[PDB]
Amino acid sequence: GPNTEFALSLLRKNIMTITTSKGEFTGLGIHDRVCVIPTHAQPGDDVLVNGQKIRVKDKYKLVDPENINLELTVLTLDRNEKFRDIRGFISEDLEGVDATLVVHSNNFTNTILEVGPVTMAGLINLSSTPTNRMIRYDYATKTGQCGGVLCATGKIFGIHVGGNGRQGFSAQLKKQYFVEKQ
Repeated sequence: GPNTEFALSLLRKNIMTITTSKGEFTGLGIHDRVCVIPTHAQPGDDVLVNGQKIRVKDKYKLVDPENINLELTVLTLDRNEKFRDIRGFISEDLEGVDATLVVHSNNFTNTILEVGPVTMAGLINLSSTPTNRMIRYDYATKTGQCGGVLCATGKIFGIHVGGNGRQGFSAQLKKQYFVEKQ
């Protein structure tokens, strides 16, 4: 419904295809030149944005200080035009809300899949790999939507970093991480 139309509007606005080592996935712009992408996707210091060589200004491999994986990487890409601050559209209120997984990769060209109500996992381990601040939705997903923009109408919950089976794992993109100066 309105979530789908928002996704298309967010698409043209802050979403672009990033060619990482894992493949060409979805990159969500947060504000200015600040974008976000998963870690195991392996983004370089210079990367291809829509196939175009571009260099990364600032690269924040964002995990918990204690080596606990958030599987998230925030990067300031060197692009002239700025992304619209969808930071005030971040929904750090997650659990109980219906979320839609919007993935725009080279393969998945804007696949808007409504997944249902998202819940908070918190800190869980995945095969001995400790992950902290994961948002989890119980939905049998066909894994491969790395970078999938988990959103709803005016609500960015985070991005699907790597879900598998009935556990769609998304990272919690809370505004705290995008606070420029604290």
